[PDB]
Amino acid sequence: DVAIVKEGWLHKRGEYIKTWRPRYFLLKNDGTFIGYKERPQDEAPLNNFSVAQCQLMKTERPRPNTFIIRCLQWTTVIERTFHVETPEEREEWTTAIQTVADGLKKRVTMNEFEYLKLLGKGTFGKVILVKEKATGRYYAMKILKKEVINSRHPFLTALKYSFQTHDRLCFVMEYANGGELFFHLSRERVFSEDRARFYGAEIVSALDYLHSEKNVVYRDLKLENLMLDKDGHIKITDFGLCKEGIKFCGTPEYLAPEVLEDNDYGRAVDWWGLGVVMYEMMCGRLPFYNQDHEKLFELILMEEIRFPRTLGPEAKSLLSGLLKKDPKQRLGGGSEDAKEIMQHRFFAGIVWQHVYEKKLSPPFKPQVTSETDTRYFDEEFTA
Ligand SMILES: CCC(=O)Nc1ccc2[nH]c(=O)n(C3CCN(Cc4ccc(-c5ncc(C(=O)NC)cc5-c5ccccc5)cc4)CC3)c2c1
Repeated sequence: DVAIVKEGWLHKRGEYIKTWRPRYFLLKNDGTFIGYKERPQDEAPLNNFSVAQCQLMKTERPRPNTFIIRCLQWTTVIERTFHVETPEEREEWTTAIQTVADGLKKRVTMNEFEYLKLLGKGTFGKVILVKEKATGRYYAMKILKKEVINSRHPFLTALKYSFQTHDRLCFVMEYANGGELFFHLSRERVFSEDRARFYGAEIVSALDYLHSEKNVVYRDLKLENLMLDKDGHIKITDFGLCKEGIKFCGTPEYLAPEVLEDNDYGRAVDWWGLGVVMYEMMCGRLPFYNQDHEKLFELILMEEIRFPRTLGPEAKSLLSGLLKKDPKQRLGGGSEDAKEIMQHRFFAGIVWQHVYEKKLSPPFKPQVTSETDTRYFDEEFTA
């Protein structure tokens, strides 16, 4: 039943380097809209690429004959921006896309929270750190412009409340109080292989759930998006917002090659991210770094990952598999997805059900007495 509805060449604005690039796109009747560097030869679809419930806008800026697909995916507004040669072409694409979307169709208030800190500002909203007044618990509140618009896992930040104001949509997410992983790593310089295995196993369990139950690629796996809860278990965060980049969106050192290249991508992107995070945990340094962005892009796309003489053979095997440039050769990039990593000898002896059930005790216990303990927000202790 799944068929191609429309296909052809488009100019897509790049997601991280914001330049125009020719990509061959397939629109299919299951909602997927996916672009390739070349016309493909041709498996559960990924929501990332779905046009279901998206809004189509035609614009003449920055460039004439542009059209934008804007979607709310979980709690983040994403935009994909396209150009074609003629307005007649644009009309053909937008009506095809809109027809596909259509065919898919078939009290807490702000007064309850104390504002603490601005965490982030984006094009369509902001994210603030808040404390619920009645419990003293900490939350990240995503506050999105209404016009432009929770299955629990132990290691994902839970969406706790959602509500709207007259012109905003608010998403209230649990905020781990066990400290940022970048803070713990920099304090300790480097983690043992055992400690990295513990955190890596929890991330794998969370990514397996996202890929296989929710059919979504996280795409943002980086050390900055990892926190510890009060007991020392991992929380992958959902605090992001789309930004217009700085004159390039954000920072490149964590991005998978195929994402950097605005190529087709899939679940393998998250295994690259797992490799970047685990490489830094066990080596104490990012895998690729250079002040020059041109040099950094070429490092990520072309330079062979090097390892310290410190690293064991199991860890080198894991990291070199996770950091393969070609996602088709990358560990976890085959149809078994996460099971390829769960079965790797680096994780030998890990009982994966005990990972999910938190039966393995964290190697490091953050210095807090409860979920309301402010230690990792106290300026004095954060240095
Ligand atoms: C430089 C500044 C900028 O604008 N960057 C940019 C540009 C284009 C983008 N396109 C694009 O998808 N993302 C983002 C990439 C990272 N995802 C990040 C992302 C991806 C998926 C989820 C997510 N999904 C569904 C569920 C669920 O339970 N379903 C029932 C749960 C989660 C979840 C994941 C972890 C923790 C908690 C919740 C959450 C966050 C969000 C989208 C883009 C980012």
